[PDB]
Amino acid sequence: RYLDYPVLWKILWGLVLGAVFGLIAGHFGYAGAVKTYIKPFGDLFVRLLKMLVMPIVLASLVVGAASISPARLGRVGVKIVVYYLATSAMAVFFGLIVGRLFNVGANVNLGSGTGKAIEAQPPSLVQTLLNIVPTNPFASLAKGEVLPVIFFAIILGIAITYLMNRNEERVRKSAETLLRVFDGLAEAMYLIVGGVMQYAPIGVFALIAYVMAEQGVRVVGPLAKVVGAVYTGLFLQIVITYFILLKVFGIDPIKFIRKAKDAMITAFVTRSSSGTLPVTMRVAEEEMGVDKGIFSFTLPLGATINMDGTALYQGVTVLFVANAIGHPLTLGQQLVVVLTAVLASIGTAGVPGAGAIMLAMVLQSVGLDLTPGSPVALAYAMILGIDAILDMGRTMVNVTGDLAGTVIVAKTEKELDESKWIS
Amino acid sequence: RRYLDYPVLWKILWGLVLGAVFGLIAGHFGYAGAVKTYIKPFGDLFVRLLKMLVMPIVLASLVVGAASISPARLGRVGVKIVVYYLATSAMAVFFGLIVGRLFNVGANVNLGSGTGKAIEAQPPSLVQTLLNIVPTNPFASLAKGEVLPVIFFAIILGIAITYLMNRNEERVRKSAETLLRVFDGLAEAMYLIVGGVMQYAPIGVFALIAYVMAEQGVRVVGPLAKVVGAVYTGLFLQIVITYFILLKVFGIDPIKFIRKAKDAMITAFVTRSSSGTLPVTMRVAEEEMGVDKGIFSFTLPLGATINMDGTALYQGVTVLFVANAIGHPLTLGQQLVVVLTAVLASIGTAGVPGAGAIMLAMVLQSVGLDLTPGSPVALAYAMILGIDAILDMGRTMVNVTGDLAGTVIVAKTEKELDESKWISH
Amino acid sequence: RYLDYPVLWKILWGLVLGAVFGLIAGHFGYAGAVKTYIKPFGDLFVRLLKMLVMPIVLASLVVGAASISPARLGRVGVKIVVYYLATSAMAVFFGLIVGRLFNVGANVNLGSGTGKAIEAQPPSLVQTLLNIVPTNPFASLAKGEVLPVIFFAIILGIAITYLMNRNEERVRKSAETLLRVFDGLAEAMYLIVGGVMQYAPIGVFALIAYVMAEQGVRVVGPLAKVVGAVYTGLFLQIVITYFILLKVFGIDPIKFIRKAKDAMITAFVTRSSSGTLPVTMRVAEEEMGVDKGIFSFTLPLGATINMDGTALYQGVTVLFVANAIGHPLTLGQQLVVVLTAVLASIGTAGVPGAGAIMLAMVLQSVGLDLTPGSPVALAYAMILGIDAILDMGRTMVNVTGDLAGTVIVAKTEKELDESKWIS
Ligand SMILES: N[C@H](C(=O)O)[C@H](OCc1ccccc1[N+](=O)[O-])C(=O)O
Ligand SMILES: N[C@H](C(=O)O)[C@H](OCc1ccccc1[N+](=O)[O-])C(=O)O
Ligand SMILES: N[C@H](C(=O)O)[C@H](OCc1ccccc1[N+](=O)[O-])C(=O)O
Repeated sequence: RYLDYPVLWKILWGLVLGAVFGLIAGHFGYAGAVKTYIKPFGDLFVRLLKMLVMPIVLASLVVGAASISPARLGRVGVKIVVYYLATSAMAVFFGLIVGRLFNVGANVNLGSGTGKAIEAQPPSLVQTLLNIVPTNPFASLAKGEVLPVIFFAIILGIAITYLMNRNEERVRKSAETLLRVFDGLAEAMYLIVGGVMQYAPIGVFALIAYVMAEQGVRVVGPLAKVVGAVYTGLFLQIVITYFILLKVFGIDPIKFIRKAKDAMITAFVTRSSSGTLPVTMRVAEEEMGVDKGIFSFTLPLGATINMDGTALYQGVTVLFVANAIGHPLTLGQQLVVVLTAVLASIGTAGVPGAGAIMLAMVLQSVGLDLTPGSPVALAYAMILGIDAILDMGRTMVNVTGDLAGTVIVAKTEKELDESKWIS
Repeated sequence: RRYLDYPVLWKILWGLVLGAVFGLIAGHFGYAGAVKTYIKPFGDLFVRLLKMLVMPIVLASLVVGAASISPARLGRVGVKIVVYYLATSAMAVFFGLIVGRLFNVGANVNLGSGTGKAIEAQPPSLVQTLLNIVPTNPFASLAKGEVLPVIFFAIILGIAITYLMNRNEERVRKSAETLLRVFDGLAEAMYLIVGGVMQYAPIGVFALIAYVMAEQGVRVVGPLAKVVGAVYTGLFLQIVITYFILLKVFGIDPIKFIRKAKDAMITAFVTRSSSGTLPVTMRVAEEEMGVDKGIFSFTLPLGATINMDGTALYQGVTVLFVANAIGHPLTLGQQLVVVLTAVLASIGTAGVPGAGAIMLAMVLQSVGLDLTPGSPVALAYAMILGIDAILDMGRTMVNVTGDLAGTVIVAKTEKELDESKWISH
Repeated sequence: RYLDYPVLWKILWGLVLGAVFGLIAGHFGYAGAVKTYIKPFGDLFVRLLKMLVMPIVLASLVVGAASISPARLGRVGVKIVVYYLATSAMAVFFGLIVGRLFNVGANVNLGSGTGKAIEAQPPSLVQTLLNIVPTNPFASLAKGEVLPVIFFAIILGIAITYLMNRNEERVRKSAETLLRVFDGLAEAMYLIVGGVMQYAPIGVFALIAYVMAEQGVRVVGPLAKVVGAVYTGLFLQIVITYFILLKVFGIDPIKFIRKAKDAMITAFVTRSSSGTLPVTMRVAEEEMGVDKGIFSFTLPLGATINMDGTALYQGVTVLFVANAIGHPLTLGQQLVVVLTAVLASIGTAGVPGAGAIMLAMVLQSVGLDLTPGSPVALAYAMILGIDAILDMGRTMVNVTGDLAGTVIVAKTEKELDESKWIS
């Protein structure tokens, strides 16, 4: 008797009601009950999404790479990579701007020196690039490594397309049967995503309630100033960067938002970019009208290697730590911050738990060495106090940038269905 | 070579009885090492051949069955089979307590204990176990052999395929039908391989029962022998009283059910593995009981996972044994708490690895028998574990039998039972 | 632009140029640079090959077992097993012969007694044989265990063949759909192998360059005698054993060599038999002309349990250590060496980390006990100093013996396409 409501209003009601409920319940100390009784529902939602993340990626990408030309796929890849890099750089730049504007960490008033530390910690870039190529596709599937799955699925789709054009008949029949199996699997995955979207309001409610109950009291003082700065920066990235990029390519951005809102809310409430990937892919297919050969490749790669929100988060937090210990970053230092942030988003591709690694590398690039007990470690733990509050918004902005790049590359290659954008 | 020329049913029965007598004779004379070195490998090969098929057959059969059935009908089937499982488990602990008090298990152990109720062993939170039913990676759940997430994913996939095959578009319907045909072929090949392995099954049953009797045959004396007798009488009671009455009230002739299930029964008994017998149990369900895939392809793996009436009866006997051993006999209310906590542990230990010791520890803790090292209750528990395999054979047999009985009952209720298989002449 | 050249001439140029380049660069001490800048390309090539091993083996073997009779498959298995054992015995024989000819270890002049014994237990044959039978096919696929995959694929193919001959019609359609899926997967895998063969020159160059740069300086004194002995023994095994076996069965050996050249070079540069397995399978089908039901089963089993090169290597190294410590092996001890070497190649079938277990087993079989600090341990580390130079040839000869056995069994079963052998 609950499914009778519109799903969009249901997800919005879930979000707002969970926010207010978690805030009031954490302000009254019953947050444990929220962790005991309310959070399991959001946990169930996130588990249902993670269940679908891998098969949908495999099947959708093999089908899309099959139903497209290799030169087209390479052109799409170069376009989407240039887009991702430009958006990440603009995100770090906006983050530094809003950090210097809010003067984040100015009132922390901590004392620190130049006590250095050596680190050979950055993961080898060559080894990660090699690790893009799996040594066992079944293992990469079981271990949930998305980039090896992308590589294997693209190669398999290209092979299937080359196989269906043979003078022999057995070869064409077998290749077409395989492609039909993969297509049925992908369609079933999208249907199951649509089905799970009915439980999404309860999951959003529970997740936002737990997050607000736990870390709602901690957003005071300089941490509150940082929260305001990061949210202003994310809003700035969205509006300025994404809307300008969309209108330049002649697409209505407000409709883009009305379509992406589902993936936006899901990414925001789950704080997992790759975990929302099924919802983002469904939004690409059955609302925006993007061709499979575009998004089935750009969206997983975007969720993996394109994080504008985290880029802006690092850009603001480095200035916060700098002003906290009393060593504000110079202009050249901020330029180095932007450069090392993009280089860390690229060099930590698929490396597990890279957010702390990326932030440590960004701090190292300017000299802020994360030695235990040091004041910089104190400021970093201060930030990790509100890390989840920031993670919601940064994940939302990451998935939004991914979707914007996908639709832009589709509009360029004329693979975008305009019927869904004219009402 | 010319060994398949005999009926495979008589062959597995002969294997069982000859291996039982052979293991008893070889273990009573101390030659158990030779049996462990030369004879057991064949039973190991049999159990490995059976384990090989468990995952693909379950996945494919359940995807096909959930596809070829209605979602509301499947949910009704789930509710029916779950209430059946719980009622049978409760009756099983009740029978176990009855036969334990009748045999007076543990009376002559004569151990000393006080009221020193020490607390240990934080139980894993139930909510996380319930959530773990939903997989986070189907490929990973397949590789790890986790049965319940595979069940969930397969049900969802079958429902999706059925709803996909009824679309106004035509290409999508063809693709969905191709996928369903792939799963159907995989399942049929798996059942054919189960039938093939059933020809080697006599050697496996012989070797397994021989090894078990050789190892733990000398240890079934005194109070441990009384426990063996009590638990086997209780398992026989559960079979006869509970299962036959449940079948006859629902209008099924129980002797036919037993004569058909005997293959899976013998396999479960000799292998002591429920999920390892699951392929044989499903083939018996299809080609003997006449159950539709949409019923058993869902109820039989879930039953092998979360329905163990034999283990409930085993706990009902062993808790009374330990209580009488340490000299603190269980009251009637304590025995009711035993039954309730045993059913609740069969529910709360769904798919958690190594959950049998967890369940027994929980039932012992629920009455105060706390397993502190060196304590008398731990001593009595190790005394029981001395004959663990001897008891495991029968309890596994009864688990698989209860699973099959529930599946057949729920199938007959949903009209998915083929009555042609039940008419003589 | 660069693919416009014949790929065979390209891989040969890569091999020889990389050999000379690594030799020149290691004689000047800059070999570290080769490990930093050159080796990643060979690593990429080897990972691209590792990616394909599981899908190609699974699909090819299920298809071949389907498209063949079970009795024929068993006869082929018996033939190929007898071939493998005979070739391994001949390999240890040639190793002992060339070792006695080169007098390996004579000038080491080490001192040893009859002291303390070590016992690397041989894996019990029963447990390994049982582990051939998987308990979970998905797990064996993810873990890359080849023999359980072989067993499961053979059983599945036989089941599909028995299913296609049933009175029911839906069952035949489903079985044919499944077999078509597997066939398409196998054909796509072979197409991808052909594609990777275009990058193969760079990988071959990089691998041989790294191996020569690292272990090029190490070929001095008795180690040079060991290198010469093992290479002469492998050359003899090829010419004497394999050519005679091929000509006896009415096959032209020079044609076999000219066809196997691709898998030979790949195995040589990658030193991995199972990693070269896709190239060997493609060469077997589309050059040698063997039916799927033959090679799709014999070639993986050969890569797993047939290693003539390693057998000859052990035959040489045992004599080397014996002459090093000053206790030359008697004739009966050398016979025990060959017997235990064949029995260890059989008893370490699919057991992880073999060859070290096998060599320890042979040394225990003659009494040379590998206790740490002992002179035998010193000589063994002396040998392991140049392990890769020998490993190249050992892997090449292993895959060559596998291919020769496959072609011989095909000629016997008349499953060999003679058109591919007509000039
Ligand atoms: N989890 C957030 C997100 O949804 O992007 C965000 O990125 C984490 C991150 C970074 C690099 C590679 C992969 C991931 N990852 O997906 O955990 C963060 O924690 O700040
Ligand atoms: N071993 C018997 C069987 O399952 O066949 C039976 O159950 C043990 C049990 C319990 C829970 C999860 C898994 C298992 N398991 O498979 O060992 C028993 O010993 O009473
Ligand atoms: N690597 C060589 C080869 O390609 O055969 C050769 O065998 C190693 C070996 C042995 C047993 C199982 C697997 C492997 N393996 O593939 O590393 C060697 O190192 O001497």
